[PDB]
Amino acid sequence: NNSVPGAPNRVSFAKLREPLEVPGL
Amino acid sequence: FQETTRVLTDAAINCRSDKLNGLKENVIIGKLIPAGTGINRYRNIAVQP
Amino acid sequence: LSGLTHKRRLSALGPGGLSRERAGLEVRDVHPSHYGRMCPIETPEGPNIGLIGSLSVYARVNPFGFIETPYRKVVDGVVSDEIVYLTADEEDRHVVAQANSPIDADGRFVEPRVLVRRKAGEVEYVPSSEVDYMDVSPRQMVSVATAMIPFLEHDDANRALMGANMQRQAVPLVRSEAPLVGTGMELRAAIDAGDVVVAEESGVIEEVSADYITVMHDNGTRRTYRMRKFARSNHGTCANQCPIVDAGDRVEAGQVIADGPCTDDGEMALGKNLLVAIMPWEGHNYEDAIILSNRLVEEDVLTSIHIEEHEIDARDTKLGAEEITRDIPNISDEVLADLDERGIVRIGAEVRDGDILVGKVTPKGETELTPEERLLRAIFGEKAREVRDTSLKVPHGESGKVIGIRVFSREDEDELPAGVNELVRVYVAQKRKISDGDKLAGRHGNKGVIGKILPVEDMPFLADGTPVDIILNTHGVPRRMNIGQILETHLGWCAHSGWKVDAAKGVPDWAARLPDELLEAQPNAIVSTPVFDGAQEAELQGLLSCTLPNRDGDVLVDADGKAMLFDGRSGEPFPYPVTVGYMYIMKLHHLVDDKIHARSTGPYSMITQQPLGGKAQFGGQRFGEMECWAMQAYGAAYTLQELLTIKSDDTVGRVKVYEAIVKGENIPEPGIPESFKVLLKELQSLCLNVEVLSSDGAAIEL
Amino acid sequence: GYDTPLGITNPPIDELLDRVSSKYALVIYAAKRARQINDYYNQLGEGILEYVGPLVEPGLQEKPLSIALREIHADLLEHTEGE
Amino acid sequence: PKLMALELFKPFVMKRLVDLNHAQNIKSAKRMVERQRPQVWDVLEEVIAEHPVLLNRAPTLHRLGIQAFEPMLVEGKAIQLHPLVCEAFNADFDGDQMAVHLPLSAEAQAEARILMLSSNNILSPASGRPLAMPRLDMVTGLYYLTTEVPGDTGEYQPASGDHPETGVYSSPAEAIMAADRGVLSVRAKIKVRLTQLRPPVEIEAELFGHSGWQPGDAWMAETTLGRVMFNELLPLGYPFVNKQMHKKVQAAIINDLAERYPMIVVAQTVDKLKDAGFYWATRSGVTVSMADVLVPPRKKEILDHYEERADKVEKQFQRGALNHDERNEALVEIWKEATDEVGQALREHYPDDNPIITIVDSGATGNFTQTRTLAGMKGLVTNPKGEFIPRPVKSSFREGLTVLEYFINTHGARKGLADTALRTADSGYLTRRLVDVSQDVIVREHDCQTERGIVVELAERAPDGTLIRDPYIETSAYARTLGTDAVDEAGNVIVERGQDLGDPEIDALLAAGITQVKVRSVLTCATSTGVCATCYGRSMATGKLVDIGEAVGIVAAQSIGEPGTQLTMITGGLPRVQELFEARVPRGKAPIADVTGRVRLEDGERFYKITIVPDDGGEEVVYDKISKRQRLRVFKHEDGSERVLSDGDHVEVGQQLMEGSADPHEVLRVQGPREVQIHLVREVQEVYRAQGVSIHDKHIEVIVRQMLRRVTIIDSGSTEFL
Amino acid sequence: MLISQRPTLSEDVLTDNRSQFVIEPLEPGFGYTLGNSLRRTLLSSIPGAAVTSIRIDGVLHEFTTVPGVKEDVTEIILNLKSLVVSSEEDEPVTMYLRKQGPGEVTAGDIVPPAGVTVHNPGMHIATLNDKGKLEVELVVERGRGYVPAVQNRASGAEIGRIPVDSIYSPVLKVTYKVDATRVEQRTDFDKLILDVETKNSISPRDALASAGKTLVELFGLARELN
Amino acid sequence: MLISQRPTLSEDVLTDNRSQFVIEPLEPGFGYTLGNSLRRTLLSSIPGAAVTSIRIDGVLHEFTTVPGVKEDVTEIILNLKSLVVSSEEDEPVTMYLRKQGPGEVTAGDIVPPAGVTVHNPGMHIATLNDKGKLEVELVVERGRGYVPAVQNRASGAEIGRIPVDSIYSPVLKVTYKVDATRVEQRTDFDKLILDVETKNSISPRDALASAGKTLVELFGLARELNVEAEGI
Ligand SMILES: [Mg+2]
Ligand SMILES: [Zn+2]
Repeated sequence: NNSVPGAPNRVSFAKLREPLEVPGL
Repeated sequence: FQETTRVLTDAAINCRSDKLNGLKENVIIGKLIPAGTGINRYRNIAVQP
Repeated sequence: LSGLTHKRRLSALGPGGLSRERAGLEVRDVHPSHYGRMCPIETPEGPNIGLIGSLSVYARVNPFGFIETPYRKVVDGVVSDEIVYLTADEEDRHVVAQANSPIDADGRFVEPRVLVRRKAGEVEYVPSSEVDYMDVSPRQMVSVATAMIPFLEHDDANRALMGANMQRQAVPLVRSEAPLVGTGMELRAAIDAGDVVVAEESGVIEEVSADYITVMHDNGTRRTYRMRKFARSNHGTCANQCPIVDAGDRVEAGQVIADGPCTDDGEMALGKNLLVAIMPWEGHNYEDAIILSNRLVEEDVLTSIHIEEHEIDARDTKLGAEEITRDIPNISDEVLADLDERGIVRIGAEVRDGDILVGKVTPKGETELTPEERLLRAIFGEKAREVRDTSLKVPHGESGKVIGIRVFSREDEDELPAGVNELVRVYVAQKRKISDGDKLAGRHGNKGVIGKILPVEDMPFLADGTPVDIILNTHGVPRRMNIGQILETHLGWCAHSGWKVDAAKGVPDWAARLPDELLEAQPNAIVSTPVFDGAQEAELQGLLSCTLPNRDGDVLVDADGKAMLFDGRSGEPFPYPVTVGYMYIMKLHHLVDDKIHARSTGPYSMITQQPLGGKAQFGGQRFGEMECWAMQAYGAAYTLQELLTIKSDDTVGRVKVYEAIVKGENIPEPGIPESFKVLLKELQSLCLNVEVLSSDGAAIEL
Repeated sequence: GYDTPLGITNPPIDELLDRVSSKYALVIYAAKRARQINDYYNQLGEGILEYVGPLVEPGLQEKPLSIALREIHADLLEHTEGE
Repeated sequence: PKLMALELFKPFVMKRLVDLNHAQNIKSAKRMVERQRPQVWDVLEEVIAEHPVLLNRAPTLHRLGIQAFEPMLVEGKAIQLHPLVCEAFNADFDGDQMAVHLPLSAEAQAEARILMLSSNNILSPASGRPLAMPRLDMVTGLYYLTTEVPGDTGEYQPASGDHPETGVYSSPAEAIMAADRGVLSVRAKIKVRLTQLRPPVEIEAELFGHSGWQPGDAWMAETTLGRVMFNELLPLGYPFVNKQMHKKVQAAIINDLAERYPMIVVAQTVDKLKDAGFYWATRSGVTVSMADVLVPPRKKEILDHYEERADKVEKQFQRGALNHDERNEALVEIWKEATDEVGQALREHYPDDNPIITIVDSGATGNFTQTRTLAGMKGLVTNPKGEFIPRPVKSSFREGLTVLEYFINTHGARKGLADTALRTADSGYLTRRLVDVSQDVIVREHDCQTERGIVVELAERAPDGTLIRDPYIETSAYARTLGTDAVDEAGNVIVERGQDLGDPEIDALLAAGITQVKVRSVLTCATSTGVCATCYGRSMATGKLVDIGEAVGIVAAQSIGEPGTQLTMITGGLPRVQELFEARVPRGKAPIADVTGRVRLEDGERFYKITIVPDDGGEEVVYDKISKRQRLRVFKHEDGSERVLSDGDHVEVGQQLMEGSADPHEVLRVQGPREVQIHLVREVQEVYRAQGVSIHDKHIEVIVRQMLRRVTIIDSGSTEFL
Repeated sequence: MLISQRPTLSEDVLTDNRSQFVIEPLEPGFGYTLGNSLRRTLLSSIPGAAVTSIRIDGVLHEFTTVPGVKEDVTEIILNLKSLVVSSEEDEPVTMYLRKQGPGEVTAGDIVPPAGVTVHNPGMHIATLNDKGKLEVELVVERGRGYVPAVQNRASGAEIGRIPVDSIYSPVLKVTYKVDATRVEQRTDFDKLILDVETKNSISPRDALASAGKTLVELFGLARELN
Repeated sequence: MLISQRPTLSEDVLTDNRSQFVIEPLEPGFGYTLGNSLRRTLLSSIPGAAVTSIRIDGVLHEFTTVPGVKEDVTEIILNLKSLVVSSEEDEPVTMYLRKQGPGEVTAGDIVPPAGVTVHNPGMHIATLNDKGKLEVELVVERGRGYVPAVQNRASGAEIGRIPVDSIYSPVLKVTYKVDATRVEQRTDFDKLILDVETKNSISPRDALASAGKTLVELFGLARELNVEAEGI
């Protein structure tokens, strides 16, 4: 679910889906 | 220690004089402190072969 | 990361706000209303603790200035996709659940009793219908810096605070490497920090060079990105931007094009992966010290580039106008060889400590020369050369090449401060390799200083001959209570070695919840454990027993994560297995080269006549009252007398003692400190008749 | 009964204190003799031999204080304590 | 570092450089040093042969904060510090810095080489307990080395029919050879024949008939090769020690050596022990991993049971019977009990080989509460207001705290980090004031020939047991001169008058059965200015009688102020010490029996009203005490704290009745200087011993002497004084 | 019961760069020490050749870029740090690299002088656009150990020179395992299996022979005492 | 190549049996490389002779004590295990020690066959009371290193055979240390300090020479694989 096009693929131990993406920091 | 101006006024009024026999005063003035090696018992030692 | 954190700071002090002294200690504590708005962990370690914080990841500020956080409302027990932002009051009138709460795929709460956070900070169970709002992510209460500490849920609050603060001191290394284990915040932090150039529009790259890159947009318009290289940052480090794309490659809009400092393919990378062995070793890693392999020094794993900056200006004076010239009064030609015709060092010339950096001559008035000076001037034929020497020189403890010179001239119509005609600044670049005294630190707030750098042949080595890159003592791990360090070590080894979870008979029980794509990993893979939701203990225990063998066909670590090492000196195996794994180590900016100071004799203050000076002659170290008490307790009366009279304040005593040392004679008797004569004059000025008297009472002169 | 001390811990401190009433007296006992030895060396070039140089033969460039301590430990000096 | 040494020793180096003719004049030598020509390093190494330098680690908190070391040139840019002196400097190698000075004149060099040398400061001034001893990683190595494990490889076995006994070695060399081959564990039961190690007193008196062991006399020993290797480090003639080296045992050994041997031997043996401990810590197999941190097996059942009980309490509250306060109290009690139960189960579960248990039990560092937190239950946690939260965290740092538990836990960490700075500042202020008061206390005389002396109980004799050593004899009467001869029941004198008390003399006094002994103390000295050396008594750091001219007031102030940092929390923390030394009115202000006699008390629910009828005669003194507090135990023959203040009883004068702290002024007024001095010393010592630190009484007797040194005058009469 | 047979060494070849040496019979408990002595001398005292300094046209220092290449001077220096070369000459020798036009420049584009060779012609050094070229002159010297780049800092050479850290070490990895034969009989010994991998500069046999000569020469001093 | 500063070895003498050997200076890291191998070689490679097993006709087994002797049978085993023997015969030669009447029996009282010798005739073995006797048969065999007796447990079949841990070594204790040395600005060269204590059979100097001989012979295997340029 990498928002940016060309992110490196690093699988995650994510058992929950985040309904909201992090806003502009 | 505290209340420098008040103590200065009191000392000036009383015209009090303090002996320089304490460690703090000797440190301030640059004299050897009256403890350890600074006491005249040990300071005035004559050594010859 | 340091800049991004600085921009998102919440300082409670300053003009219009409280002061350190006047502010009470009650405002420095955490409040149940900080959940989601202000990170309870990230905070300065010094006296400014509790007065400085940071926005949480998901916080948004209201027009009125009150901070808000997202909550997805649950209408009648079914969680809703749509979110709503609630300030503190609205939150304190409602029942807010926790993100971790088990939720059915249809939004139904499986547990009749859901943990709930309600008004006044109360936390207690409630029926699944009274609940009104639910969080969005478990990472909602942590800042950006604290959101990239893997296994933060296993570290204590103080250790986590220390690690988060130390993550912002890392120095960008020459070659950056992304962590094997790291949360999902790395990429977003790197992208939003703004130090990576990101393609504005989708296109195809025409030609890419080390300096620039041109991408032809689909609409026929070309755009060129200029990448600043070896540009000094605000704190002396270097900021490089290396393109990570190749010619003829289509780039999508918003894709990273080049990597700035601390970045490996568009994701934050503050350090390198090192093979860690956790055990005490000959006492060289005793009490937080660290042992390193010489392979790190020889391979430039932890090499860094620092750029100093010096500047001198020629200002007009009443006696004349200062000028920069290659000619200098009475200096040998060899010392002036490196300078060019304009009087400034040539680019690329190694400059050492105390060397001349730019030659300027200042006007001189009238000063009769001393007997021998004038006599020698007459004999040698060298005129007085009234103009003095004020050339800029490399301060004490500086070196490195001269990468660039920038000169501004009033003649060329450049804006300079009034009274200044010529201003030149020279940049000196130094390449630092890690050495004894430098600080390293993991992400879990476990600092350390390099106790020793052993040769590669002395380090303990695995059964296959691979030496360990660093050794950490085991006595500091359980006392400090940051077991997340060991968990990270285990997961890093599992990621580096790669694993293959057996599935011929079916997914094991411990692997039921693992993502379907996480049952296999190629060697040296990349994995992430989001904060407060990541790899559980059972997951690590299962993975440690499924790691792939080496190229030799043997498995090094056991099911417990320990391996049988060999002693690099004795050559015999250690009696018991030792924990090994790859850990992420950063290089803090507390380098030893900056800390070392030394003074024997230099400039002295004017009003107080005490030792003082710049970095050319480091100032003296303060000898406070507590040190004076320590000296008094020993009974050492002469040492204190010297420290307070003969090397601090005695104007004539200092000269006399320096004469005595440089000659054969003895050190004379100390005199009276200037700090006492000054006190007496200041006290007399107040019309207080102060006079020292002997036993007779006669006044004595001072 | 001990391995030979090396460095500024030789001669052993206990054997020195066996000859002086207290360490506060020993420090002066050694410092004054060190000053006397230093003055003798300074006046070695030319001057009246009023100050007698080191008693125990010194080593290769041994500090005057070390020589003073060694000759104190060898029972070659006498001191009288003030007040 | 050679750079710092060159920049700091420059004048000496330049003088020697011109002396050797490398440079023609001082100007050329200075230029040469500035350019750092290769000729300079030989001279620099030659000029610092025996020139001590002072190392200081701010904030210097006690006397041992400044030491004197012999410098040695080393590469790099970091000052190499000895592992053992970090305890004195309180320095952790995690980025800390310390300044280095340099004494120039001969007198300063002698002072830094005789007084301040680090080899002469093995014992702490405050308590006379070794401060430069194997501390953290050395302790683990020595504990592993000297441990005995049963059923190991090559252990001694008895004769079995045709097979002779195995495990008997003819010398330690043969045992080392067998261990190297691999047929003998270092820590196994062996029967070696020792020849260069003195046997223990028990064996020595038997095998040799107490004739005296000398090197070359062989005696059979039953021990482990590790213990034999350990004793080789101790000085020859020290009796064989055949016990596991827990930290306390090591401290006892070091203290005995310092008491019976010259300090040079102590430094040598301490260094050898450090080397051996570091060598054997690498091979102890202490590490950390998920396998080594074991979760308790039946934690879930205990947690479910106590959660059910807490739910019952919550339902009882929801009935409306109880309010908020009772509910919180009940929940906190239940969860404290649950935490203790889980801790006990965890302690039972772990074996003795785990690195965690080995580190904690060895005394190296840490306590079991941290182990319970990291593997058991972190338990209920503090609130910003300071009160426990009824909700405990049931997850350990191994399982992983949840979001709410972590957020609730952060409060205590923030509170502690905030309070550290305030505590250190308050400790500094207290030390400054203590130093200011006791500036003039210096030993001026050798003996005042005084007769007054405080009577200090040595060991109260139990009604059933013959004797019970007082728990704090180590701090009350351990380094005090004997004011009067301790005569036994008969005319024999156990200890002559004026002989300093010590371990053997105290043991002899206990054996003779004498319990009360009068000791000369600084608090009853007769010297006009300062305090004679006899009254002050044996020094702590030196270990011998304090020498004239020694400033004891500064040492006392530093000793009292040093443990202020770790003196964690009627507040009984540092504020208790500050108010006690400041002689302010205590917050509790418990009443005291003004006059001895029978007590006739009446219980007032709003305000307690206490009345006592004197036995000799007079009126009843009335106390109006608030009823919100709790009564303290009434002084009775049983002296059982559980006892309540019963009416109609008889109470000795000056004995407090209610819980709290008696006002020092009132006790002084009613009982006299002796009792107020005892009260102040005992109260401050109690607040210090509650945390765990120990400082000798004399360091407090000095401050109290300076404190109670005035005489208020009520009527001048024929005196000019107002 | 003296052992009649003295130790013998036999070489096995697992790969071109990797070999296994079997040494036995050895006295019990002695395999580890001998194997570790060989390992310690192999990783630190094998003479070799490495690049000492470089000189790129148009470049004055390493903190810059040359137009047309995709990476700065530091990146190309790091890439060259991996180059492996074997120089038979005992003096510094200079090699040339002249690549122009679009394409990639590899270690095979170098043209070493007589007595020098490059054993990894497939190494990647840099990438070139059609705009810019690259001409590099690099000096190869024979030594041992690890010499920091400062060696050429004080040489007083021109501004073009860029000192480079030198790593003269052909050995890559060394390992050993001991196969003890503990038996109730007095006939107990141990067998050593010493694996050694190299960088292709020298064969494992030559590295082992050099280490053995070093150790023999070092122990001649102990033998001399008699 | 070439060695900057040549290492040299200086013998020190602490006792007739003891010594302290300092090799200095050494290239950094060679301290351990030299010292550990040299120590193991000295302790395990130097050939010697020692008693392997003993016989006692007067006792049927080892649980009890031999009649007429104050010392326990295990004490006699311990005393006899420490006897220093020099043997020049490969095969295990037997020896007999016979005594009668009150007195003390010393190692010098054992008649040795051809070849073998006893280097400490003044050693004490046991004591005898009135009308006491003891005849013991102790075999002496050459070897090297230390060999336990449990491995020697299985040896044919006899009545009162008592295997004893034999020390086939003339050197019985070796220790080493390394200290920094300053031959130049490097200030990192090693200084091996080898401490060796031996029996009366071989002097420390001869023991070190034999260890060096064996170690050079062993490394000749590697050196003769090929001839290559190397430091001297
Ligand atoms: Mg620290
Ligand atoms: Zn007195």
